[PDB]
Amino acid sequence: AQNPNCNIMIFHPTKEEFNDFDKYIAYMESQGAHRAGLAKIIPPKEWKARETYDNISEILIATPLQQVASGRAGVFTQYHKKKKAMTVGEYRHLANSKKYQTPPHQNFEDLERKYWKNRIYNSPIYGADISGSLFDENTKQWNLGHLGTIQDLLEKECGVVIEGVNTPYLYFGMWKTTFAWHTEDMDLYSINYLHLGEPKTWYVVPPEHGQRLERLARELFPGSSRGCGAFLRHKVALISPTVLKENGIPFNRITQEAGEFMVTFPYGYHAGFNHGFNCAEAINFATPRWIDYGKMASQCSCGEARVTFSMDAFVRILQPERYDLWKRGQD
Ligand SMILES: O=C(O)CNC(=O)C(=O)O
Ligand SMILES: [Mg+2]
Ligand code: NI
Ligand SMILES: [Zn+2]
Repeated sequence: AQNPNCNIMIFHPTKEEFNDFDKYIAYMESQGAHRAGLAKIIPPKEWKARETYDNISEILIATPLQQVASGRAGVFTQYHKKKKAMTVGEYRHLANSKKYQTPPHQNFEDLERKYWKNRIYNSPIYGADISGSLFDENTKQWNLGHLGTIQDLLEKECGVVIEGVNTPYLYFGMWKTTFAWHTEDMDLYSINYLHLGEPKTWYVVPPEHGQRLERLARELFPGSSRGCGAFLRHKVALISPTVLKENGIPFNRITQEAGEFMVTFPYGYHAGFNHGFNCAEAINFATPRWIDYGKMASQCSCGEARVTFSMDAFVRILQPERYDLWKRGQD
């Protein structure tokens, strides 16, 4: 078995290997990359996502989210308070203000220490989940707005044509902005490209050990657990590496820098934080290997998780027994 310790693998494809996305994902899996739940892909030196980032300041962040924490430094939840709209240029200035800017630090490990020590005492503002793309239309390789759609994959694998679309999302981050422990909708893959700015630190649990994280989360968030049998679908809970280590949960960590891709694999729980002002683009995707994970994915039916239009068909076709209850949670 390849990669039996479930380490995060880093790939350096040549420009020739960068042509065929599906083929390269299957290659990475042949080497065991999925066992970690997360992989890094450094694009060939010849590649670029677009020519410059000089003209992005007029993009609108219609609903910036202030991420307010509750709990203790290593075990907390966050809720998202909606703020007034602002442009990317306005948000970048905000991120660089004395109130929100990255503190002085020695290296990524020092910054990671400071994040876990101090996150809960501040409420950073995240421009998340903005439909759109920063890939130039002329970028032909690994252009996250030109991937094969998950609806087309389900149709190719299973023969059923379904409604729905699959488009990317932009994320504008600042110091301490935080993504809570989660897997993707329907335990899909994700791919994330850091277009510009400061790094993003990731934590990930191997898919084979995901249920260990879930059991710890039920212990640590006992009211939330009683409220919903899949409360990590709410995307609000954080657990630090120190707490994970104290409770014997297998995980790994890695820092993504600008110009790098990350791939999350089906049922790979992940969480993380931004080091300073940045912009990322991400989208879900599927492969044939995903279908079995889609069929087994947990679902929130309590009403909290509320997701896209396109997840309807996935539930309806892959999980017909669950469909009725899940749809009630959507409506
Ligand atoms: O970058 C972020 O805030 C969150 N991204 C992801 O969870 C992802 O790409 O799957
Ligand atoms: Mg602009
Ligand atoms: Ni994710
Ligand atoms: Zn729920």
